[PDB]
Amino acid sequence: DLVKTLRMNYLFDFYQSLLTNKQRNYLELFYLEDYSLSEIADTFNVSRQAVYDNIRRTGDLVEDYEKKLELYQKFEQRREIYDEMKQHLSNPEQIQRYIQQLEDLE
Amino acid sequence: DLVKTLRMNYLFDFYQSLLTNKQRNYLELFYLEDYSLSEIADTFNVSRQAVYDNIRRTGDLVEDYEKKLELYQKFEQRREIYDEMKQHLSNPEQIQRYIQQLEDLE
Repeated sequence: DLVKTLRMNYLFDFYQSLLTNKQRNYLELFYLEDYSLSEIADTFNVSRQAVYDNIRRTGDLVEDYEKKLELYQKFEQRREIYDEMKQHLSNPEQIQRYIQQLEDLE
Repeated sequence: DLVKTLRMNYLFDFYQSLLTNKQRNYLELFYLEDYSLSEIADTFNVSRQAVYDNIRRTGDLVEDYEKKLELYQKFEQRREIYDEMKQHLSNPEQIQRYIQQLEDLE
């Protein structure tokens, strides 16, 4: 069900501005601050079920944004390309083809 | 206005997937295809006023997405750096600096 993964930290970083303050605060507490559902429920004095549905729904919204905008998938491929380019700084042909790949993934 | 029209044309490809079907179709017709409000209202058999209100909210929404995510601005900055790199393919130190510039953008 809910899993604290690297992916969720990145999706939040990319899409947090698109959320409401309440949606952001639920994900900040759970994923960024590593609170448990019970700790959040006690902080907001709401039921655990309520906390779970709020985090589940908001997480699904962020995944929906990623499917539409693909910012994390594009960032991941660019990061891989930058690392490879940093291994071929002295080869014009390699750099040229990596620039092409950076343009094509857009 | 002209400026809003130009902006909707630059920003549409980056954010159209976030819009509802109605928001997307009305924005396409008004800003990309130059239909009048009455023509759009007749095309979809709806209130000219509802169309005006929808387009007004949508135009503001799209500019707000660019203010928050900067996808068009960043795509164009990356485009310029890629083009600058193409002019220094034999300068290892310079290429390394451009990659640093790109990493600072993300």
